Amino acid sequence: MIKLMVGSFAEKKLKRGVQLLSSRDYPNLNLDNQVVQLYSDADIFLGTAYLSKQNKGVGWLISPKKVSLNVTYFIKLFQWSKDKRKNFAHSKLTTAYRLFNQDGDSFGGVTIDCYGDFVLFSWYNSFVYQIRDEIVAAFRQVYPNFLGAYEKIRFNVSAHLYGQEAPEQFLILENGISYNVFLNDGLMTGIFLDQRQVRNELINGSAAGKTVLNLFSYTAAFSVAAAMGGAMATTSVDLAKRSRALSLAHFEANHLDMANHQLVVMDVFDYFKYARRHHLTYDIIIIDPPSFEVFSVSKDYHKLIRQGLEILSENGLIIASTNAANMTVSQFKKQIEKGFGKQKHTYLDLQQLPSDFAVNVQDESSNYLKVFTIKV
Repeated sequence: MIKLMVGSFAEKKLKRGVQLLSSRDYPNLNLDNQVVQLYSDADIFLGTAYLSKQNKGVGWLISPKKVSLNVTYFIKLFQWSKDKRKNFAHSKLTTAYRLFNQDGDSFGGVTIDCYGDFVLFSWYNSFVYQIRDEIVAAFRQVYPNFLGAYEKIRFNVSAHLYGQEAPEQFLILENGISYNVFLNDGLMTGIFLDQRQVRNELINGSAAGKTVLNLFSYTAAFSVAAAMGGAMATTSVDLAKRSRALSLAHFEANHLDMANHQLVVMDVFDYFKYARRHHLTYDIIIIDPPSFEVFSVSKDYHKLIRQGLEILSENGLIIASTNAANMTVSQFKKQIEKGFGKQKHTYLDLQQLPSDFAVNVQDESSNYLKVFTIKV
């Protein structure tokens, strides 16, 4: 079809294994939504790719060879992604995890999650969306035993896709504890599976006997995890009224008494001021602003750290999390340092995407989750 000659920079990245086609490296592109063949300036074949706008990307490399995107091509892709996850589908301690993660599984633009007996497809660009029938057909052959499927449009945003319908809300298990989720209500599902290992640490006792403040709680999944790990008390703060019922659902599923678990609906900065006013301090403060115009991580994260430190107990901990794909680990660390000023602190750990949210090893920028555990 269209033979796209690429620049020197675009070339080295392609040869290095970078699948994402950055807008910055394809400045004057007049093409879109179609399969193309990439060539160097020396007229050498670099691979098969598809174009479609996706945030800062203009497309994805499909393969370094000449191939066509038919149903068989996707069957092969899903067979490989499935084989790498045998241990997940095996263990019943976690029944919700990611089955396919864009370039981490060699096909950017598509993610697929499993939530118990149902699956959730997510389309990140119009191109994959237009060819989704073959993609789904291929998936159903490789994973024939799911009861039903739903889809999210990430570019109506949610819809039932195939098979049986799922209860509007149901429970899944993660790290052996229950969480309430929903598959056909907006873009989100009630939980962010990529933070599973952070919740595991909390359930394990990282906050045992400690008081916890969870900012931008969403559905308070971190709070329930901490509660199951023996936290003395937890306060979950979210700007959305919806957070109440959705948070209660997790606590109820785990039969937890909530005498020492508070759910607050308030702007996070307004809560910082309220806390200062009422002398409220916490041993552990979790900060995880939505990456969904929502809070600017790249610019204002230092404010969350600064104000959080003002209400943090002596020898306390801060768990600074972000799913901002546009921020590097170093850029994030710089925002945290900015908030700390000259107050002494130690970085205890950095956790990023878990194995199911497969990352392209040749492209570390795909590892969007960054969680820093810091002691003061």
